[PDB]
Amino acid sequence: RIKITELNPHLMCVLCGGYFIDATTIIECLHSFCKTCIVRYLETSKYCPICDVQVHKTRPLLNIRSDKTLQDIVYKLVPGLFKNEMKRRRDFYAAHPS
Amino acid sequence: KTWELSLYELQRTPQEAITDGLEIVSLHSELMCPICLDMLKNTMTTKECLHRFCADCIITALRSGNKECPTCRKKLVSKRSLRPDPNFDALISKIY
Ligand SMILES: [Zn+2]
Ligand SMILES: [Zn+2]
Ligand SMILES: [Zn+2]
Ligand SMILES: [Zn+2]
Repeated sequence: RIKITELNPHLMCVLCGGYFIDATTIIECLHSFCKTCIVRYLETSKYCPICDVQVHKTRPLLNIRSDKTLQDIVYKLVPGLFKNEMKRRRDFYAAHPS
Repeated sequence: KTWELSLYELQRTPQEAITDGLEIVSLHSELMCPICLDMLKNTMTTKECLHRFCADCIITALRSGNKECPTCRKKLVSKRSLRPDPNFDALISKIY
């Protein structure tokens, strides 16, 4: 037994202020973000949003990795989060067919 | 990857925090070192593959002359292929 508010700092993306969705980690410093957050951010910076360390000399996307273990932890610990995110995706696609 | 965002991804919005006192009560295949099959201590993380190991365990594997990642067998040149993961340790401190 643990208070979720005690865990939140370790499960949350600073770029959106919410839980990690598709957690993605900068290999140089190991700070983690949602995939969409960090990809968009690195369009206009090559430095980590948190610690300012250079992600890559020129092509910062080379130096990020999907962090499956971290995301797995997130979805296992945060009640409702995975179901919620899965539903948002279905709802999106039902209103936006291909 | 190319890191291309899907139509859903391009418009997704945050998953907001749970800020009530909701307590939490399975995490073995995530907080466990695959070498000693014990819980991670002083987590070290491979840069290329993001595989986590106890500092002492991975340093030991590398020192034996096996320069492969124990989890995925990717080449590891040295301990400079590894970063400390204090933020993983911190999570483990609170949960256990
Ligand atoms: Zn985010
Ligand atoms: Zn950083
Ligand atoms: Zn170990
Ligand atoms: Zn590996």
